[PDB]
Amino acid sequence: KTNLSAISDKQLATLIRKLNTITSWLHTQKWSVFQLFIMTSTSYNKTLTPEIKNLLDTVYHGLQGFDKDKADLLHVMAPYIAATLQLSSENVAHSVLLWADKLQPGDGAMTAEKFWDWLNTKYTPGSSEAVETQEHIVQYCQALAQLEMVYHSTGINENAFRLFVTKPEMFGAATGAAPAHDALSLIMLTRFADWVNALGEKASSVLAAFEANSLTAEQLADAMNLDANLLLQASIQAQNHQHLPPVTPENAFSCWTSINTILQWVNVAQQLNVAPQGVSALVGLDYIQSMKE
Amino acid sequence: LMAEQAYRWELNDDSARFIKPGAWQGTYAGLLAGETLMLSLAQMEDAHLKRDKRALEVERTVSLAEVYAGLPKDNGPFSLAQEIDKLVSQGSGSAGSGNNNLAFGAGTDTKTSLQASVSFADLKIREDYPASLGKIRRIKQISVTL
Amino acid sequence: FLPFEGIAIDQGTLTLSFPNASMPEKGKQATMLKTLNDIILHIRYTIK
Amino acid sequence: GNNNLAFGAGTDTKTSLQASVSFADLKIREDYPASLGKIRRIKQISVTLPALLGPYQDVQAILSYGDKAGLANGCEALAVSHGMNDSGQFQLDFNDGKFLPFEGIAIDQGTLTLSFPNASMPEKGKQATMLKTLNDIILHIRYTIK
Repeated sequence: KTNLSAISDKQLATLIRKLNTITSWLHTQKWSVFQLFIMTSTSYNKTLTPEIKNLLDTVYHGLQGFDKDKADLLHVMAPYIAATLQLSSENVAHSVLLWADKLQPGDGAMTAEKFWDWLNTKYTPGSSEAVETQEHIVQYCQALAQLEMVYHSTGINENAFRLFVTKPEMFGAATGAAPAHDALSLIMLTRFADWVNALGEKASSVLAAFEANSLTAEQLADAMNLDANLLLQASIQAQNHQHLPPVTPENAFSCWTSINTILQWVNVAQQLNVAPQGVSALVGLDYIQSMKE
Repeated sequence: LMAEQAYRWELNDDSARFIKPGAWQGTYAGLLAGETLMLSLAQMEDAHLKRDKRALEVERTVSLAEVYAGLPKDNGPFSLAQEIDKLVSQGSGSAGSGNNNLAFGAGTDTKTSLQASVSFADLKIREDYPASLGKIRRIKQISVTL
Repeated sequence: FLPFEGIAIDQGTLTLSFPNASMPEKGKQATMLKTLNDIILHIRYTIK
Repeated sequence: GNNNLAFGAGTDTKTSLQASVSFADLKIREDYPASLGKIRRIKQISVTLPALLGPYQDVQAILSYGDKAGLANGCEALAVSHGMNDSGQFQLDFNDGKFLPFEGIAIDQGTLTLSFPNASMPEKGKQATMLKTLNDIILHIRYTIK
């Protein structure tokens, strides 16, 4: 959205850094730019497809006779969405549907209740007819398929994807907002999946302790086969220094962003082959500034 | 659907339909069609036994001579003794009124036949028991003596 | 289902017919139907 | 008590006359030694009404339990048709899977009420003239010991 013609020098440098980082990430991920654009796209093609038509037919047949008070609409609709959209697990479809309801896809903001009502009232399976809302239905189905493309491309585990959909704040997304499929969020989701894979067999306990407010420096150090004092002091150094967002003892291992910052401190320390106090001494050498002595 | 008719007869729930269309899908060669139909039958049986109860089986003698003697004056009450013996003499005549009339048949092969018609509403059978016992009353078997 | 099963008591019409009644046509029933005095129906109905 | 004879209370039963019998007052349990069986349960109830019913004329009455909760749906009352060793059903079969009316009911506690609709002669009830001829009532209690 920002124009290059009217931009600040620091803003241009930030844009250069963002482009370089994303290009490097795409090269590491064996991903084309078009794939990233598809995963991060918001505009959806409003054209009925045989796959979308089959999805509509299956959902309409399965959900016929559904009672609102007897059970949740989303839970009942999840298995048919999983069957139609080529998913391995049903709860993955349930999480995708929750995420879609938070996103409200399309030009006509679409949700499970609205989709079910449109299917119940204005949809006649097995016939090709023109409906005013049909384009919004197609957009919602395309968004659901895209959020599948997200889940499968990211490689995150099913329950951490459920946690990300239900509580973006745990993943450090802006509080009170639906999770973003922005490339900026896509890269952090990929990094989270890579960290979970690195944890190996310990990942099962680490994720459970992370979903509770239970995870600590010592448990995570045992998981990563690192020194507990190393992680504790890296967390201390991160707390002492001004990060954005700020890191505090009550979020340092509760939120994924604070954990990522602590792990970045650890990575930089081990790159330099020094303790995190070494990086703390290094970052004090801001000698080309007027903000501080 | 043939079982649907039986359930909608044994229980008065003409509105209740359990077999739903789309159990056969040509996209997937119609696979699982019989397992959807089987689930529909399992739901139909569950609801059928859920709703069934032992009904008060009752019997009532109906006297045609007494009923035809009893219908309102403007309908012309008559005991069958003095009209059976005269309608047999001549079949063109008629007796009674409304659905309680006694007259010969109308259809081309029934002009000789003599039929006595009785209205169920005029039989006043429903009030013979309190309405609290049962909202609906249905005929299970009809036996005649001559 | 037995004949006349599920029929509502409140509404309906029951007609009993005797073929070959008319004595002008020398119907087989004619002489015997004169002996007919009264008719009985045993209505088996259920309450539910 | 529960052995009272009085007309019905519910809005559609003010004409009906019901005779109530307490199972505890029937003192049936002690008729056999307790060593034979700790529990006694009702398997079938049959009623006889030696009323002076006319030719092609019949009684109509319904005997019902007092609990209406512990027992299968609709097994709590049966209606008598002709009242000579007569249960509510048209053919009774002990081999049928259906629980007969009043099955599993404990003898020791409980109340049995037999009701006669349209009793009151001030309302010219259909039973009024015939119920005057009623002398005594019989119940054939089929109960089992186990």
